[PDB]
Amino acid sequence: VVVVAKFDYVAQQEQELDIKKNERLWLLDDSKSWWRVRNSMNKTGFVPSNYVER
Amino acid sequence: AEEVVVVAKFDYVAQQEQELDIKKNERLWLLDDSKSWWRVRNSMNKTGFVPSNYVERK
Repeated sequence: VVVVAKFDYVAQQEQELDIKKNERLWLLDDSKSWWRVRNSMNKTGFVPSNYVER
Repeated sequence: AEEVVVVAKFDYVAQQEQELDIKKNERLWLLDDSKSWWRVRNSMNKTGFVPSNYVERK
């Protein structure tokens, strides 16, 4: 699935991707949602949203 | 402030440095809550995460 950047996104962490408006992007996992989480040793990263519950 | 404690349903093995290894039943803090991210690749074959509202299927 090719998608298109609607707007500029300036990465606010080294863990995010910078994209330019109109940029052609390849959407990689059947458009699955990821969430950003932090563990008890203060490490942060993305996990697929379906792997956690409140 | 907007950080809720969530529990891992399953083990997850990180496939990129920006992802996080987690264990089933591990307690984690969910950040930027409401914020759904998509894993994308650009024309320079860099893969990374962007907020879902910044992209669309045309």
